Amino acid sequence: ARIAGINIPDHKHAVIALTSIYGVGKTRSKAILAAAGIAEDVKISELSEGQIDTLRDEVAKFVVEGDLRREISMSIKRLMDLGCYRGLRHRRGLPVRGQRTKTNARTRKGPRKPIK
Amino acid sequence: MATYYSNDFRAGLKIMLDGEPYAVEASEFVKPGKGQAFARVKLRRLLTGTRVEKTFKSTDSAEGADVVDMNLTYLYNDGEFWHFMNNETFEQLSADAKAIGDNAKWLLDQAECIVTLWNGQPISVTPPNFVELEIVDTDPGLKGDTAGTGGKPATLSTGAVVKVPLFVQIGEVIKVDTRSGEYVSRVK
Amino acid sequence: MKKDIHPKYEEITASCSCGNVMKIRSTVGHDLNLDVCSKCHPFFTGKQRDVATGGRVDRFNKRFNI
Amino acid sequence: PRRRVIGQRKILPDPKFGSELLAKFVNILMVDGKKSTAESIVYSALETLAQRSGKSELEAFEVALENVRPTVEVKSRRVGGSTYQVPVEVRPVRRNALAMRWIVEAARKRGDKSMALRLANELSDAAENKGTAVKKREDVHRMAEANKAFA
RNA sequence: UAGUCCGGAUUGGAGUCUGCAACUCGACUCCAUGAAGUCGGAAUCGCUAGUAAUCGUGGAUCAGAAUGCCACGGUGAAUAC
RNA sequence: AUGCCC
RNA sequence: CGGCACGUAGCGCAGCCUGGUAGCGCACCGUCAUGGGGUGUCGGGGGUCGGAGGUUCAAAUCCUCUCGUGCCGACCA
Ligand SMILES: [Mg+2]
Ligand SMILES: [Mg+2]
Ligand SMILES: [Mg+2]
Ligand SMILES: [Mg+2]
Ligand SMILES: [Mg+2]
Ligand SMILES: [Mg+2]
Ligand SMILES: [Mg+2]
Ligand SMILES: [Mg+2]
Ligand SMILES: [Mg+2]
Repeated sequence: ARIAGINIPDHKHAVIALTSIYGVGKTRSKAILAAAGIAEDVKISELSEGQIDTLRDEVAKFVVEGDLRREISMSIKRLMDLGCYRGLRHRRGLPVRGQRTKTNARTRKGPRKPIK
Repeated sequence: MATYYSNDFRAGLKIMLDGEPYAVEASEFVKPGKGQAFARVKLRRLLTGTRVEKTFKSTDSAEGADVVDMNLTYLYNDGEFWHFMNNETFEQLSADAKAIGDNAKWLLDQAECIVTLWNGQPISVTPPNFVELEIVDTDPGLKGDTAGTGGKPATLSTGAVVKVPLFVQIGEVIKVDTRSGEYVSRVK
Repeated sequence: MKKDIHPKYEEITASCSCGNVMKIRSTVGHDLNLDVCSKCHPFFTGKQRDVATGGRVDRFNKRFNI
Repeated sequence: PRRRVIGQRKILPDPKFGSELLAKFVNILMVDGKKSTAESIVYSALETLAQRSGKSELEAFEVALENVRPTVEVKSRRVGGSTYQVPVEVRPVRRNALAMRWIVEAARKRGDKSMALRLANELSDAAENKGTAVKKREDVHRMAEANKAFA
């Protein structure tokens, strides 16, 4: 109920529980439970502490929140500092993968801002 | 127990003359040449709310009265008494039917209403600008052949009636302004 | 130290996954099942995987070359 | 509609009990043309209700209907400046149909876990004269007995 | 019964393919990320039966590039006083 | 019951 | 000259008494209704109080001095 620095819920199954980490989706958690030999239908309550330490070793074999956010922001900032096209798009808060902006950019532009 | 002179009171003050409370809405002091100066005051009879005008000679006027107005949160009307609780003195301040003049229809509950009480008895109630009420009796909004503005009368939870557009049905809380008595919104 | 006013402060043994037990006074009441302590925290052998610089030209001429 | 009155189509009865009105019911419950899932849901709810009620699911269903089934309802007319509420009788097929519709709508609104359980609760409460369904029936009778003066 | 094992937007990294050439500006895949959204105001649209609703499949155009368009079936209603 | 003008 | 009564959103007014929230109508913006305009319906945004200095924990409010305005009479010889 504590892994890689974050607290993991107890009432839910092990795969979903492990997904509660930043850097572990469903397939990643399936891989974790496989490598550790822990089933998927087991909830975090009713595990050996040792089992939990094994999970800790596996997730350590992966990359999670601290280093992950570090490298994400580092790449983003490398873009924004080069000033390449993706960089400028990040800077101005517009879609980067090439979507249209004549409408439907609400995720990158937040809510709409009326004229004043 | 303070007596006020005519050339003393400017707007706002509350007077007690003739055993009826008054309140100066406006007063212009005149000091003619070769005459005794005086003041044309516009009084507000704090009992019926009807204005009366007086010219008071520089000589004398009258004592002030216990006319105090402050927010009191409406509690409940049981029978004929409209209770309140000061937010800060928490007093079971009670008025009566005369004191509530046709503001009842605008009064619901938990409503902070500025009231004027004279010598520990409220003589008047001012309902808040807007009040959220719920319609309880309204025929449907059947558009039919209307080619124009129209509207719809609607009985409210306090007995009050007001015109509402067409779509509000029953169970809708409509914001109505106590001053005019008219619809403002549907309270979503 | 007043008498009644403070919570109970007793000796508690705390066991880590580094395999060491930390006997210490504390207020948790019960014992302690600890996961990561000072001597096992990746603070000495983590300052390179934690910084993760890398190099674009190296990655490139790895992916392909002349 | 306007030109020529027209006959109603035939519906085949349900498998389990073979009752036309029960087959109508599955239909009303049905959504997206998922007749199979609708049948499953109504059958499970009927089982639950039969167990809670003792007597067989048919008389259970029917007493629920006997409680929710209205007899008079109102239709607006807009005579002049004011709109009206004309109280008109309900023909038997109509009362059956909208009784079922009110029941299933109550169920859909209810806040239980699964639809079978919602429907079970609704049919039970209707049989015992409770719930939003019979509340709606009461409101409709009440609007009619308010606007009785019209005919 | 949770903003969730709902929702998939956005974004990072790594690739496949067509194509002289995917930066502006393709589609697609894997890992991670997990917004808004809890049924939508006034207002408004389609539908009378194999219809509405719902689910998939194909074609044209075309190297690549469809939630569009044109077709095909599967299940399959309510109601019309 | 309301319904003005191009 | 004083007394006096003001100065608050684009305009008209509240609030100030009794310091701790600046509101109310019109206007303004975006839909909707309409063949189109208007009426109408549904949504929204707007100033933070003429200016300066003090009382205070805190000033649109209480003080004081200014400035722009209104009304007042400035008489008996
Ligand atoms: Mg994924
Ligand atoms: Mg595109
Ligand atoms: Mg009842
Ligand atoms: Mg109901
Ligand atoms: Mg949300
Ligand atoms: Mg939900
Ligand atoms: Mg037809
Ligand atoms: Mg399709
Ligand atoms: Mg004209």
